[PDB]
Amino acid sequence: ELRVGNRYRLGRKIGSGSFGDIYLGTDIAAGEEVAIKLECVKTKHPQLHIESKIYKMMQGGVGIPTIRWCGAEGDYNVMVMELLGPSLEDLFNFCSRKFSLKTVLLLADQMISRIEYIHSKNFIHRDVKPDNFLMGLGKKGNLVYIIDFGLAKKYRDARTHQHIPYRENKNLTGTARYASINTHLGIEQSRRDDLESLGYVLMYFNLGSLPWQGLKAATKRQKYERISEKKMSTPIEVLCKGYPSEFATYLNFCRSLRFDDKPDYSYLRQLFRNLFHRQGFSYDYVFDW
Amino acid sequence: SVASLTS
Repeated sequence: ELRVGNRYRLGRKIGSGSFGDIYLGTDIAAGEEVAIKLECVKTKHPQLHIESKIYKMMQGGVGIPTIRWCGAEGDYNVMVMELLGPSLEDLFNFCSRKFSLKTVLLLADQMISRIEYIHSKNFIHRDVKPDNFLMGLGKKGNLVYIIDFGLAKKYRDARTHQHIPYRENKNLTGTARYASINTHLGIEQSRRDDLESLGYVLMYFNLGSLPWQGLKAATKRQKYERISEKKMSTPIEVLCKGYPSEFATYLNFCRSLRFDDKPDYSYLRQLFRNLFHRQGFSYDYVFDW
Repeated sequence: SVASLTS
């Protein structure tokens, strides 16, 4: 039978992205189901082995998947990962694209902390979106994990903490729907952009869609133009209309950070923690699903 | 609009 790493039987394809396809796998040693990421060794610029190095640097952190195997086999670079549960996009769709305020805030607390942890390891993620957060399995079903480090990169030197330099004239990196305003302006990404994207993810959960989503265009180059224009023409206060002011406060805070500024991860958590209490919610791990 | 884009 076909087994990557001589050990993981290949199952059905479960996803595809710019940096490889994802398949179900089964560890013949334990029967443990796993996720197998494959990248063609002929790829323009190989990326999976670098992604694997990032995962290894983050191991042990709360909500970081464990990497089981990395190697080259046949026409593929291989990365075998612990299998997690459904993504937040999967669960959002399962829940008919409605999340309660309580679920949004339960998620927001952990997602801010996941992003802070990555930053604490000197990296920015650069692709914050609902598909890239997965709940844990079984007992760990209460824990939000972050995945997909294919666009991640160091933003400061590990020893000196010298921040990467500012620059403009960059092409869009990440996803158009969730990218920060400064990313659309061609500015180098930094810590603030991961958190701004999260702010759009949270308002997406509240609304079911974002106002720049589903725009009619022609080229994908002009697709980005219509998205950038709508995102810039929609004030944060209009975006967040009908929802607690904390969501606009969060987004305004992120937009006001300077390029190399350390975000106040505690302030942002307390905004939505204070709201959680005002609402009368308890942190009892009861999500909409 | 949801594709992962690189630099």
